[PDB]
Amino acid sequence: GLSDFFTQLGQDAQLMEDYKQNPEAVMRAHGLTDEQINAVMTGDMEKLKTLSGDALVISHGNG
Amino acid sequence: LSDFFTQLGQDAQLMEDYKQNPEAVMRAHGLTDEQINAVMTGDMEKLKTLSGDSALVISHGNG
Amino acid sequence: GSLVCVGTGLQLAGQISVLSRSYIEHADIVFSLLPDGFSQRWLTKLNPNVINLQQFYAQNGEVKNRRDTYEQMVNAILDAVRAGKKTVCALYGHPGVFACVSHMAITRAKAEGFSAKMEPGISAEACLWADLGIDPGNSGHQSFEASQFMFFNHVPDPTTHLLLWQIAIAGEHTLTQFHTSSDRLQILVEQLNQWYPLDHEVVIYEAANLPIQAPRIERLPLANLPQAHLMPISTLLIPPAKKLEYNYAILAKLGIGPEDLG
Amino acid sequence: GSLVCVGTGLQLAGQISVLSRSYIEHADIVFSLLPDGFSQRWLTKLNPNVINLQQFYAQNGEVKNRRDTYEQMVNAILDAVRAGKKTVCALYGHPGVFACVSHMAITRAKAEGFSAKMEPGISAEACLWADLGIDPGNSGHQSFEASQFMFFNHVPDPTTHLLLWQIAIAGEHTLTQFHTSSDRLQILVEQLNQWYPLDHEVVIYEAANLPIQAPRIERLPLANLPQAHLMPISTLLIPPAKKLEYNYAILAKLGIGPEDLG
Ligand SMILES: Nc1ncnc2c1ncn2[C@@H]1O[C@H](CSCC[C@H](N)C(=O)O)[C@@H](O)[C@H]1O
Ligand SMILES: Nc1ncnc2c1ncn2[C@@H]1O[C@H](CSCC[C@H](N)C(=O)O)[C@@H](O)[C@H]1O
Repeated sequence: GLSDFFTQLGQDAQLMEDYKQNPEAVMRAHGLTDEQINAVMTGDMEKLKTLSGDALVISHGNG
Repeated sequence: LSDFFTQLGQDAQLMEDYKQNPEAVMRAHGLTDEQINAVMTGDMEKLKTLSGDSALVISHGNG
Repeated sequence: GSLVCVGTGLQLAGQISVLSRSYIEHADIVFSLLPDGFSQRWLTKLNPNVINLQQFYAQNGEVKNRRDTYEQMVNAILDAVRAGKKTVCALYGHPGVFACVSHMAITRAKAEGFSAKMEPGISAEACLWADLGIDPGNSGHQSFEASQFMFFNHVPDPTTHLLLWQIAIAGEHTLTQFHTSSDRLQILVEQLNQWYPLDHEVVIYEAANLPIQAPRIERLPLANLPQAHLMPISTLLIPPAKKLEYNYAILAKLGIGPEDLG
Repeated sequence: GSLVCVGTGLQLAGQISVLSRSYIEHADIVFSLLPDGFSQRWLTKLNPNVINLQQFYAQNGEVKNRRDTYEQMVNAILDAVRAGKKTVCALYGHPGVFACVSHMAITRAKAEGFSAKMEPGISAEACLWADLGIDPGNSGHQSFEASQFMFFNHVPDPTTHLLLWQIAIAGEHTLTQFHTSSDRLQILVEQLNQWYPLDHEVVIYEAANLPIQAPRIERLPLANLPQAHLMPISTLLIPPAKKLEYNYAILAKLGIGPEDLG
């Protein structure tokens, strides 16, 4: 649900432009809950992951 | 030529096939001997002449 | 067996190259290091045979040097290749930007006589220029690893856009911590005060990983950096401190001057 | 109307992002600036409504400032947006890397109250790291527009990898010529001689545009640069002239020593 939507949105310029116009409308149409929408609107990435389920350093400066 | 290069550039399967046996893959797609020669000699200019399609600068630094 | 290292970018699903996506699809096995789980799911749908490199990072407040983590990563990758698997390494952003694993793997693979190459991807730097609408060519560009800029001798050009990567672990010398302290950041501030004033506006940038996510562009005086909220994915942008001054010496040799500049 | 500037990368067809390709596909109109006619055909088949920006460059040994060219380029793009067309600008590599058209189009678009953004692409820089297997974070990275390095005061760090873009027109002050001269490049050598010996190995890099084309990686002494065959798409790589030396000043403040480095 949430995962499939994000995946498609990030790939489809058509849907992306649709999202830009009306985020809530598009999200609600893809069956995102109110809490999921709220998280998006408030930009609480943390919650988004919690509602979905479940280090990025690949280098150093010590030579 | 144009049809082959576009495919090759996009298709990783075809790419890996090409690097396995360039001449085999090129002949398989119906490239002429001269066209193949141009590729092996790395004569990009001739490839264009054979494709009929005979300024990349988009910036300055004078302030 | 062979090795192809690709980048997926920072955005989910959409910021990977067409060719790089194709490599993952037809790969026998994929070694992944992606930002989040959404990205991990996406990958698994492309190719089910995925091994997560994340597993080689310290587990449970364990003291582990990242140099060992990276070495374990490289070994795992090569193991697949040595077995005869058409191996693909999928790292976020550009696989060869502030990422040694890929470079190391390709190097070692070649030395053992295996086909290995790297496909370019969209790095956090690429995302920065676009999000902030800054051209690196405008007044030039400099990039340094934050800790290397402190441990070694680096002199920045204060007329260029300066990027300090991995600002989150700036001054973390052991390579076993995943964040530094405010005291370490204060020393860095003091060091930067050689070329940049304390009230110099800097920018903490964080490219979005999700299509519904807005990037982080936090502007603040250099002085407040030590008290700022930093994350591993945080990049510090230090804009020019001075403007471009003319170089008469060279202009003269060129036999021209400012008024002659087109 | 709206504007979206995208990059198509350097390689044909396969080096564009999945999202950016999508934008080109669903665009009402596309303004293009591609390296060759193979990339031009590819684009045309993706979206037929294409206007090539190449037309605004000087035609027939004409004397025309590139400032005017870019202006005419920006104006052509905006006309579409003001018309109401969902406009996409497809530039090669990264749209905002050493490219003023996009940034100028986006800035003007916003000012006129239009929606305009820039999607990051794969730049010649990104390709260089992958082709030469060099990590910009290894010892640091600096980029400068050749001519700007000559005209204005830039101090490079000899420990970092240094890139000089548009080396082919280094010293071309009129902005009317497509190439410089050996006498100009000779002065650049003397300039670089402040930090780099004359026998310092530099690399002329040219990323391939076709999947059957190998990249150009010519190694030669800095002194022979003036006699080197340069093309518009040529970038000059200047490897580190010195190795990283410990910064005892900062190490002392951190209360650590070289042997304490992880
Ligand atoms: N989403 C993001 N936004 C901004 N900077 C990021 C980022 N992800 C990584 N970085 C930067 O990159 C560092 C990790 S090194 C790996 C970077 C990655 N290969 C790339 O191509 O960008 C971080 O410490 C941070 O400085
Ligand atoms: N195929 C290529 N290989 C190497 N460098 C290239 C190149 N095409 C362009 N360049 C570099 O880019 C300069 C033009 S400025 C345009 C750069 C483009 N936006 C990008 O993303 O790379 C050239 O003078 C050269 O320094």
